[PDB]
Amino acid sequence: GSARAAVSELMQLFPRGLFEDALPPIVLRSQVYSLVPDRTVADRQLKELQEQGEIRIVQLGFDLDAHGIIFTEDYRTRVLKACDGRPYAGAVQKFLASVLPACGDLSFQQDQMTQTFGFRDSEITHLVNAGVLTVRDAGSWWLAVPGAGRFIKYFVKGRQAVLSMVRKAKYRELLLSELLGRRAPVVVRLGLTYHVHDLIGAQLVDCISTTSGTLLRLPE
Amino acid sequence: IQRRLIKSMESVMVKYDATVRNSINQVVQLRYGEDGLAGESVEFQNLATLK
DNA sequence: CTAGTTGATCTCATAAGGAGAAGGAGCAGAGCGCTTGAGC
RNA sequence: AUCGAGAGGA
DNA sequence: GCTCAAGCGCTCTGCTCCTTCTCCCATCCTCTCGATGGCTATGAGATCAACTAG
Repeated sequence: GSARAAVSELMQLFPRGLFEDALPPIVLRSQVYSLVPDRTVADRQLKELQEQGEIRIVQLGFDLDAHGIIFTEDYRTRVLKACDGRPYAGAVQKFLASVLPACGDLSFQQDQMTQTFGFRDSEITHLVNAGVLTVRDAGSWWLAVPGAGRFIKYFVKGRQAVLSMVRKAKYRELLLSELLGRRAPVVVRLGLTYHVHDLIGAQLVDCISTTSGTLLRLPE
Repeated sequence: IQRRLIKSMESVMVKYDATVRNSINQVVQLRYGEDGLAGESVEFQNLATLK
C-alpha cells in the first residue's frame, strides 16, 4: 500500500468526461484511506509528497474533515484553459507562476498573500471570480479549485443515496459484490464504486469479511 | 380620499397628439373622454331618433 | 542657514384600529426512482 | 428662537 | 420465475391559516402655557512654524 499508488487508482475511477474537461479530477482523502490500511502513514506519505509538488490537497466544505486532492499538473493545465478569455485571467496566471510552486499551505493569510506574493487589494476579486480563492475568514482563505460546486452537490447527493439503500437493505446488510453486480442508481452519477470507497474512509461502514466476500455494516 | 385621487391622477395630461398620457407616457385614452372635448363646452341635449 | 522669541496647539494633571402585505408552519397530496417481489 | 401641550375660528 | 405491479418513502410544491409588521388617518389660521437652555480653573511641559535679528 503506497500513497502514490493509492491516489492513482482513485484518479482512474474519476468520471473525467462527465464534467466536460473543466473541473480537474478530484479524489478525496477519505477514499485514500480505503486502499491503504494504515491511515497513520497515509497522511505521512502524502505530506512529504505534498511539499514534493506532485499533488494538491484542497479543503472542501461538505464536512469538517473534507480534504480533496487535485493533480498538480492537471490543476495547472486546466486553470489556463478556464481563466483565459476572461477578465480575471490577468493575475490568476501570476498566482499560478508564483504562489503554487512556492507554497503548499491549504489556506493563505492576509499578510502572507499580500506581502510574500505581492498581491494588491483590487485584483484579489479576480481570483474570487472563478474558484481560485475561497473564504476561510477575514484574515485567511483556503485554496480553491474552479468549478467545484457541481461536484460536491452530486457527491453529497450520492453519499446520502448509498447510505439510504444500505440501511434499507434487508437485515441492514448488503454484500459488496451486490453493489458492483447491480446497476448503479441514476440518483448518483459520480459512480457507485467512487462512493463506496468514501464511506469506508469515513468509517460509516466496516469492511467485514466473510465466506461470501466482504460485507459492509452501519456502525453499532 | 381626495388626496389619494389627486396623487393617483396628478400627472395625467392631454398630449399634443390629442392623446391622454401619464408621466411614463403610457396612453390611457386615445382621445380625451373618448371624444376629445373639454367639459366646460358640452351641454345636455336630446336625441330625436331614439325614442 | 542659526538662535531666540511669540503665539497656537496639544497633552496631562487633582478634587373601545384597520386594511393589507409579508413569512413561516404544518399538513396534504402527487409523483417517481427504487426496491422488491411474486403471480403466469 | 426650538419642542410639546391646551384652548379656540372658518 | 421473469414483467408488470404494488407499494413506498422521500421530495416538491402548494394551500390555507396563523402570526407579525409598516403605514395611515382634511386644510388653513389665532392665542397662551410650560420646558429649555451650561457658564470646572491654572499651570506645567513640549512641539512647531513664523519673525527678528545674526
